[PDB]
Amino acid sequence: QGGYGFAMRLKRRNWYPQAKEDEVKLDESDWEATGLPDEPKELPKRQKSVIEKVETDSDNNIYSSPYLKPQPKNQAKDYENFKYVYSGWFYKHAKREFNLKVEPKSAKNGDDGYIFYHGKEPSRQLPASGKITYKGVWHFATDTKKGQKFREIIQPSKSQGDRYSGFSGDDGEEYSNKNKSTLTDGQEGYGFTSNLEVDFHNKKLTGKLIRNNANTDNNQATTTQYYSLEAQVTGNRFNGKATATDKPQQNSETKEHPFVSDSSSLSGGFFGPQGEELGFRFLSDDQKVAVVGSAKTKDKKLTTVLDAVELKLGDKKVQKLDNFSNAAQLVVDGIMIPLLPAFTRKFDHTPKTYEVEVCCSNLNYLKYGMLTRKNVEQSMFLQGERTDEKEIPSEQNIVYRGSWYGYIANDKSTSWSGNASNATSGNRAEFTVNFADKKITGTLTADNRQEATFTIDGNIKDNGFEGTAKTAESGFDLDQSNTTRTPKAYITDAKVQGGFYGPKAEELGGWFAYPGDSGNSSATVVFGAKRQ
Repeated sequence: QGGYGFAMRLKRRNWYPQAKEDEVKLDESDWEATGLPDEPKELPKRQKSVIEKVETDSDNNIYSSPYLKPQPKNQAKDYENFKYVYSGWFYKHAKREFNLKVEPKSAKNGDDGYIFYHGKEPSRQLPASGKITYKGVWHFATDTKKGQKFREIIQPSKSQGDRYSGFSGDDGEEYSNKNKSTLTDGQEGYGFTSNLEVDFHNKKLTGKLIRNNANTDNNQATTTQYYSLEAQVTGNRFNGKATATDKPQQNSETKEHPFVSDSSSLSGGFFGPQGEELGFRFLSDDQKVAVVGSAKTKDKKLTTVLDAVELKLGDKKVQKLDNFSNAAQLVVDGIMIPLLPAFTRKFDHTPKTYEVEVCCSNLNYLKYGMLTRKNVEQSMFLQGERTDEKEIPSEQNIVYRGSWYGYIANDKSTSWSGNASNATSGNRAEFTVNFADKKITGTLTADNRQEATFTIDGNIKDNGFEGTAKTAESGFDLDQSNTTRTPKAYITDAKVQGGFYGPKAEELGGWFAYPGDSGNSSATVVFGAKRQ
């Protein structure tokens, strides 16, 4: 799926009879994108505005989860103070609606708001191995029918579950230990919280969505687990299944809560430097419960999983784009640009005017090319999903053929820029990689030239490569028709960086910018190649 964050709208049923709404189910269709948050403690900007426009009556304050920053607690105890992700809810008590002039006669009562999670900086690298505890908080919101859930939202006074949704933050709901000041002694923390484990070695995620209990009455508990979570990590995203712990076993009985159905659409992602924070969400297949949450690591050997760079024409510093382990989706300035509906295509996307040329059609896990935005700024990009560190082959001599985008100037003279090509004469690249010897060798060759424009030599490390890039010792030469002493691009040791991409390193890609962080040569290039 991909995304910075997601939110869902509280429902409110037309409880007026005759009309007989009787049931308002949730829907995948109801998930809304949050957009990039500038400060993740703040509310989702787009949807906090939908609420302010709500109208309103009597009370007009917007209530939100404790940790948020527009005396209850909602914490996993040493998991703690997030920096990159937040999940939660916010609401205001909405005006009752009543209308006998409209068909089919409407009546509505109760809170209105959102549950949401959002995040900054989708993770670029993760740990190579080990099992790491992530602990956080979570939040739910139910459909509306005929009520009710005595077990976690107090006395259906306002008809929580019936007239409106009822949710992690209803007034309204006091069986969690959120107002108590001492820890349950069965621990975890305050409120509805989560206990996830991430197995980076096996790319597996598991854990539990518990509730820390106000008291030890009933025949329960200290802690009451409502969900187990299983997910397979795929890049910096995870996907999978949420299992409902306390299901009505005999089917000839209903439970006093809504957490009675499994979910096959748990979705989430890591955020921060090493994916040391996550954010996730699901919708149960009965379409009755919706959940979001986030998780951390405390406070008191890495592997990079993707490459996403922006090469400013013509700048010394490479920029890092955000990406969701989707090469076919380009993430710039919080906007999402699909690189699909023949070799390279060029198109205009206006969400303030983006012109992109993207290569290539013969690539699936790597995409690169030309990025120009108006309002006229020009740059290059390369995005790719790295092959797993354990999946890079060990066989000597493997050959890759592809193409490149280039820009080469002399500051005294003129400039040459070439686009990517599958033409026999057009821009073109070739590589010879030797795993085990851990070497990469290749050539970049400008359109309608014969000599190699760039020779490339570096070293394979894990799923990436790092090396040098140099023009012919006789220099590059910028406008061939000019048959005199003029130009003359001299690129010495340009720093090239790259990685291998997808299933078993079937694609590779690199970029370099010269000079990087008393000469007049300048270069900015990205290239991709596919295994032959």
